[PDB]
Amino acid sequence: REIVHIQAGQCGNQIGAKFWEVISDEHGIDPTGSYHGDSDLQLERINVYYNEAAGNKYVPRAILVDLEPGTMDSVRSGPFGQIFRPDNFVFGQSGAGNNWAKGHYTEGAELVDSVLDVVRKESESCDCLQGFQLTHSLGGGTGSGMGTLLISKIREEYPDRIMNTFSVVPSPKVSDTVVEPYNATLSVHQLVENTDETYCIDNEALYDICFRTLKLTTPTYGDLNHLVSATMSGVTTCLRFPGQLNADLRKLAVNMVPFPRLHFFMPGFAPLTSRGSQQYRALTVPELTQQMFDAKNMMAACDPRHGRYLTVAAVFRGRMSMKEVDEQMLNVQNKNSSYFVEWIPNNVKTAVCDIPPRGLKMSATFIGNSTAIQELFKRISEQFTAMFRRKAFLHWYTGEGMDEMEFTEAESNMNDLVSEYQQYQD
Amino acid sequence: DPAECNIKVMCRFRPLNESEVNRGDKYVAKFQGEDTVMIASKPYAFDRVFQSSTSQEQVYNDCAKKIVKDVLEGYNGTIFAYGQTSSGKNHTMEGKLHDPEGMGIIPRIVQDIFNYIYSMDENLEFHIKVSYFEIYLDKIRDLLDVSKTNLSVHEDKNRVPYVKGCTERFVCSPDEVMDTIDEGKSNRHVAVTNMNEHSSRSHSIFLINVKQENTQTEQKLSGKLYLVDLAGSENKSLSALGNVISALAEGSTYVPYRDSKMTRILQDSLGGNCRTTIVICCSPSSYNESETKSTLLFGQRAKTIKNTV
Amino acid sequence: RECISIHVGQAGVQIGNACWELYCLEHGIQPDGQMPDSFNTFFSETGAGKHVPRAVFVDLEPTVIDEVRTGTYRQLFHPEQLITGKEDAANNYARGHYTIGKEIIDLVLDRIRKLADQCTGLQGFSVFHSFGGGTGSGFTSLLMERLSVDYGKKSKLEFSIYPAPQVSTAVVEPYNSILTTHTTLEHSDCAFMVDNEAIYDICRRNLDIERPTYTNLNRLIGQIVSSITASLRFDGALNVDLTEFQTNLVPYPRGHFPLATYAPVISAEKAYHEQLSVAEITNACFEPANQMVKCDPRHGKYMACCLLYRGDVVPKDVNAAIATIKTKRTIQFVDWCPTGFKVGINYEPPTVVPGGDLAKVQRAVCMLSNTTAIAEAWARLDHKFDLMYAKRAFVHWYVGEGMEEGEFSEAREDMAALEKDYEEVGVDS
Ligand SMILES: Nc1nc2c(ncn2[C@@H]2O[C@H](COP(=O)(O)OP(=O)(O)OP(=O)(O)O)[C@@H](O)[C@H]2O)c(=O)[nH]1
Ligand SMILES: Nc1nc2c(ncn2[C@@H]2O[C@H](COP(=O)(O)OP(=O)(O)O)[C@@H](O)[C@H]2O)c(=O)[nH]1
Repeated sequence: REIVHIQAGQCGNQIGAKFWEVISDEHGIDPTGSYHGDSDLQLERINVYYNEAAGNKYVPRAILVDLEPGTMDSVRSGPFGQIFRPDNFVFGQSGAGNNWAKGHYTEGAELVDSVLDVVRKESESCDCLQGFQLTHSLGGGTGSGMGTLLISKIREEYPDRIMNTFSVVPSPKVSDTVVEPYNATLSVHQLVENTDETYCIDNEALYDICFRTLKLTTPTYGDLNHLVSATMSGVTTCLRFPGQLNADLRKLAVNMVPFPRLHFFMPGFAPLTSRGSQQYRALTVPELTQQMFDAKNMMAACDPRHGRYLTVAAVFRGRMSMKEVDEQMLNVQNKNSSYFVEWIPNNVKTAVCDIPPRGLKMSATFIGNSTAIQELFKRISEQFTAMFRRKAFLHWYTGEGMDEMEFTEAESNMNDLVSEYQQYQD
Repeated sequence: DPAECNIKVMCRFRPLNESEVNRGDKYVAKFQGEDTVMIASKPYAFDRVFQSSTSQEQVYNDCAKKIVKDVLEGYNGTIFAYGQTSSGKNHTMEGKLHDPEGMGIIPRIVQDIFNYIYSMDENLEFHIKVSYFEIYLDKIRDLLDVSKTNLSVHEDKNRVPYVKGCTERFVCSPDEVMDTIDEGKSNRHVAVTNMNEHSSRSHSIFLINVKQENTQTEQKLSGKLYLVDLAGSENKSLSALGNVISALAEGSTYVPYRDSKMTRILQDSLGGNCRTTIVICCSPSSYNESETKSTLLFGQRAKTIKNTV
Repeated sequence: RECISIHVGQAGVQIGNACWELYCLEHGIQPDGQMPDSFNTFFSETGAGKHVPRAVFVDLEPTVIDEVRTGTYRQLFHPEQLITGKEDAANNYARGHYTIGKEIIDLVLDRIRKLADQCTGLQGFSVFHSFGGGTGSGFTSLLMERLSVDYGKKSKLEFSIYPAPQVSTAVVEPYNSILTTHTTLEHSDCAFMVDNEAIYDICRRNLDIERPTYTNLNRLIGQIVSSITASLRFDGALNVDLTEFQTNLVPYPRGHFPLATYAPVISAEKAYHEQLSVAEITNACFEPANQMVKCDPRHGKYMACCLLYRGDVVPKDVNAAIATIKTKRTIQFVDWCPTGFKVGINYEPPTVVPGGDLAKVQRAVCMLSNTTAIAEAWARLDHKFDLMYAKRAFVHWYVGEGMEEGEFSEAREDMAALEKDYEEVGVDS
């Protein structure tokens, strides 16, 4: 099987560097080097993310889409930056304006064809394609607009292969941009109707989880990114490993989406202990479920405790008892019968790889489909209206060839999306 | 708003035929009362059950007649023909377009609208527009204009949905409408190897917009009537339709129109304050007991009599 | 004489690798195929010095069949007999049965027609699947389906691992198991059932270990199964053919599902303790805590049991140990059934893994049976289904895979008459 990553925008891009920083080491691939793999198993399934050309050069099969040179020229001028074949860099030296409209209708719409071109060169690579990984932020141009287009096109070209989306939904407390809800509401819209698996991460849900669950005092972006990339590795790549009970994107999809919206999840990693001290090793297993299922530790902003779950997928990856795994999951399902929805006898989807995260003994990625994420699109949707009402920075959109009915559309859509999700919380 | 889910369902069983009798064919359907049909000893009640001999006239009167009045009344409505291929959907919807006896629901509707208009002609100024398009593989193609392919649904300023770029033709008379239908039928054909397969697979949608303004009263009225000949049930739109009907039947505040392009276009005419008649057609014939069961079940999604447990 | 076997679904393959292991282990055939008729009803003498496998392996993800062609045993099967569809598994019936699973079937069949020819007057195909899976539920559904027509004139005993009563895995499981039951029902001869959870209990209560790897449950069924084919197709003082089963085991055409049970489950480390009496093991068979199935005889009246014994057993010991039972009454057998006790005696005692956790006695009782008990197990699994179907839950996943409101609703009605069937054939006189 296979997949083809997609680094839309700067963020989605910045993260690319971290997702690939990791993944590679979790596959023994040095900058341009080959497979130094401490083992021999980190190779029989690599294909999922690379391509064979030389014999020591397995190149990441991702796409780097962005209308701001400097960015990709920071990712390509640093560490692992020199492993991507230049063909991968689909830049847009234009003005990468922070407008969803500027990267979806006017500026991005041009650079698109020169992207799809490659997304096809990579898809028609070899063997059988599974789906595409998509990273980006719903709070900017090259991210929400142009990346949200990249998919609307992808999903017309292969409505068969899957589409996981890793979105950095606009954090609450403080917005790292101003129109944010504009660029956001507009991209979520496109998401709820193309990709079929979305993993929403919040820069501040991370800080928290990174400053209190990792006594880490100076959580640089690199970190946040790093933590995130840690989860997306547990998801995909991982399951493309052996296991007593293994799954793969689809299983994950076909066990997690009760209703076609596409629904968004909230990823959570397992061993998340501070370096030295904490290295408690309390990782027998009840310790991992202890972790994963708590409020804090959910990369999302919202707290599960604020709304039932529809599905859950503990994708563990480290030798354990299909008994102490299958078992724990249960008590968990009974101690919290309250929030776990009922019309699904077994919400949880236990998954079990074998080999764990390179240096760790036992981990377990968590992919939750809780109704709690209602209380986020609400947020976003609110911010919109409060500012849409006055058409705040709307001239930067319309003046870029947009529509007063376009914004209406998205909000509503994504706004209805909130509605539905409640239809199950009850 | 009005009743909420003003959905009526009529089951129409196709005539028995000499060929079928010659074959010796075998027996699904038993009848009880106006409303019920029994298959495999299980009763299914509906608003009405029409046996094999029922006339086009009977179907129109029971199914369509009131809806047409509502449209003239200024309300929207939808009529569907649902069933397996060769169930009798097209016969029911169109029948023989020109034959006074043979004609189906659509011709009868057109006739009734104009006749009503001719009668009024006082201070009411009418305007009738028609659209004819099909949905295949969840894609919309204009039957009036073959160039318009893969059309997209949009909502206007006031939430009304529309098919962007879909041809809208103003029709003066019944003849004009029939010609339009004939044109659409012709246009359908081209680039199609197998019409049978194509016809069963693509939902045909005929839209009649009747607008009128009384010069004196100045009250203006507009009504849309969507006539739909669905794809064979033996499909994304069908499933979408099932979900919408069930939701309406439940009395749910939120209906799943977004699930298909068809349901999205139909949103203003289906459910809410609109009348909807679904004519499920079935063969009495032996094999597809199973398909009829499905059709009956689908009709059941809307609200009927619920049995005791 | 022989009985091919088709291990379908990762699980049916893991269990397969296991049951397949126990085999050579008690037949002196190293993983290299070579040993230094009898058992020919499960192994073809490709010449020659080797043995090979008299079965096949069907999974839509390579992962699991791949591992077989890594670990010793790698040498055992023919590179050919292990079918794969690089494509996608999908924990959904539909896709596995219809859409995807279809593409492979032909090819699959081909082997069970190519392997079915090579032999000499066979008896049937021991099928190994995991009810609630994608490749296991769906696929087989049509595999067994295409068999019942191509060889209606044989035995179709499918050995299933039906849904843990509370500890299921897949979120949809029931969708996949109400569908593998209805499609296979009108095609199997006798369906053996081994409950994944109810086997754990045995690992907790009758062997002590909270560390049971799947690799264990497999060693277990891998045992109970060895008692079915292996040893039985093997000479003895009271041989029992495969046909024998279905005949002495199914009272009615519904591909009736008996339950597998084993007697001596005791952990190594106990290995020295004085062995158990012919009477004790016999009695252990009537305990609802030792039956590889969460169908505790909560009321289910047995209606036929096939007590397969192996090892040192005196026919009188049996034709007495059973007599004592026939008169315990609290073990109430069906009415319309005077005597429903097929005593199968083999010679060679069991053969425990060199160092797993199985005691290793010199006699065992793999008793299987049809019990009005499953009236439950099916019930509890059917109900599940409704709850979700009642909301369509993951329905869009099948529809979009060449299925319809028909197949579900019409397979529900199916089992409905399986809840009435297993009710009527009992509880009444
Ligand atoms: N006893 C036993 N049960 C197993 C084993 N592996 C899986 N199972 C059970 O069988 C079911 C799992 O089926 P899956 O592995 O998800 O699927 P599959 O049937 O192989 O086919 P697919 O869904 O397409 O992957 C669960 O109920 C498991 O508890 C095994 O090795 N032994
Ligand atoms: N986790 C994370 N968030 C980022 C990174 N870079 C920008 N962001 C977030 O992305 C949003 C800004 O969008 P941006 O990526 O600049 O848009 P674009 O570059 O025009 O497509 C803010 O909410 C930031 O917190 C990053 O490297 N990691």
